Amino acid sequence: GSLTEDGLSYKEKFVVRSYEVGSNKTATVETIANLLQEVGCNHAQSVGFSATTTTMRKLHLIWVTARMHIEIYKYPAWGDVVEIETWCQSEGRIGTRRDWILKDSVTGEVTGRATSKWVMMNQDTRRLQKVSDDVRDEYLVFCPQEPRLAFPENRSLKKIPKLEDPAQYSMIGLKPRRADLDMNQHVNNVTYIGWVLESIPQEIVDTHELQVITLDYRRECQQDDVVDSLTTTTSDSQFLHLLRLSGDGQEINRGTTLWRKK
Amino acid sequence: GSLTEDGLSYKEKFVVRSYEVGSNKTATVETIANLLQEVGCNHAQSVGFSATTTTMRKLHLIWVTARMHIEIYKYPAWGDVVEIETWCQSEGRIGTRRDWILKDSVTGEVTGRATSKWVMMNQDTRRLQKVSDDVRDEYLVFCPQEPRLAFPEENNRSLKKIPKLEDPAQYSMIGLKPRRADLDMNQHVNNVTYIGWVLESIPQEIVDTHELQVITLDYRRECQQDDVVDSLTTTTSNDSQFLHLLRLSGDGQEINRGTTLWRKK
Ligand SMILES: CN(C)S(=O)(=O)c1cn[nH]c1
Ligand SMILES: CN(C)S(=O)(=O)c1cn[nH]c1
Repeated sequence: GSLTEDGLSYKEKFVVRSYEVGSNKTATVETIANLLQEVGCNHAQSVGFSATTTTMRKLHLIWVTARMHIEIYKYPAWGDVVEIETWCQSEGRIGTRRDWILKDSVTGEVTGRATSKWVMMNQDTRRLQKVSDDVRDEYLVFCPQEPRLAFPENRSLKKIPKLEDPAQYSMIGLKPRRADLDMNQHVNNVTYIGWVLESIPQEIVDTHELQVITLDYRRECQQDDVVDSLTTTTSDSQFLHLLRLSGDGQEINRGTTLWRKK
Repeated sequence: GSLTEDGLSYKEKFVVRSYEVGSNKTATVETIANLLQEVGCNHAQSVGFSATTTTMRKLHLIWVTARMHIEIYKYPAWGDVVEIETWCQSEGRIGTRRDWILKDSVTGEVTGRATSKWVMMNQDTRRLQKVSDDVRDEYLVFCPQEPRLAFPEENNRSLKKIPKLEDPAQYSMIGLKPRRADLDMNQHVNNVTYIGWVLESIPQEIVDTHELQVITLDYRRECQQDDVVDSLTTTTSNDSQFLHLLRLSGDGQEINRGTTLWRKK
């Protein structure tokens, strides 16, 4: 992996592994999501980050994902090489955005694209706050200043409603194991993708390919929490999703998926 | 990755990823186990398998893991490059063995080693059978003929007998269910998920103050996609040892048994 010539974006190549593929011998959406996180982390490292800036560490501030949107045209096959380009952009005082472009290394064609919105919050109180000018001049030097959108047109900005009971489908009692946690003992965001997809019926997974997924992150699931995954068909096939705590029903995530017939 | 010069073993390098590490910023045992599987799969592909031979595919036969033994001296850090060498050996008509050696690419020192015993089984009936001459002659050309053991020692931990944990267990984690990410390309539960499930009943305080040095797992039965498992652990012991058992949540049918050895950080 390396920063591009202008130092305003980062590229990395990955060879798809045997345990990273599903029944179609192609990478799952969770493997793609993991690769997006890995390339984002390598970009932050290459430009001297933790991605907390120097003023953020003093103030105990962190970037947290508010929304993630992924669109896949072709899932790479086991053994294929995928190239991913990522970059960040400031969204004024609202927060920041990280975008990605996925390409087949052999053909050079765009096989997927993703976008994510991040907000600043105090690490301890979990309270959101606007982006200060001091904590903006430090990260703007690593971002392109003219607009550069992975989704210029679109589905990434759609409003997501709250699923109403009764749900058409459900998977209950979902619990994270130690492998679902990151280096800071927080549940990895890719686990929420898996949990959302668990309530899609197996027949849909067997006859369709996931083309679009949009997730809004509302609250974190702790290590000792138990989650219920709820899905209702809103339609290609479209679904409305909701993850909530198994007991009191407190919302953790909401989302939408769009699936195409194979 | 590539076969070595003699074509009797295979090496591959991996750079440890951010999501592959735990609290110490080092690879978890599940990441190591995943890498062992990946290098084994690349070795079979390099020598023409897909690891069923031509006679095996004709008779609906497959290799299945009976026992897995891993010993880790140093877990690689996030960003470190680890080199893994793997090879197979015939164990007469009993079955086959796949061994691995893990090294730090920078220092060249052995940071870990693993061994696994595989048995031949009919894919549909799940009935075991001894290795015939026709199958043996097809895979022996890809194996070193003189002994090559990752665990040579005459009284090593890889060959120890594992007893069945007796109720009541000291610790337990109940209601464990596999999700779609725990399945392989053939919709079977990945063996690395059983490692995770075994480790779930180790108390968090032990995980926080110790590093896992050795893990031995005996595979008895496969967990289906709609099965629910209970993970049971009892301390048997500067070092801590545990006896483990995974069984079906309902009738208590055994799926796996194992042992772990942990050392103080
Ligand atoms: C791709 N998603 C899983 S995400 O946008 O939540 C993300 C990206 N880097 N870290 C989290
Ligand atoms: C390392 N283990 C998880 S294993 O020995 O069960 C194995 C190795 N390749 N496939 C399974």
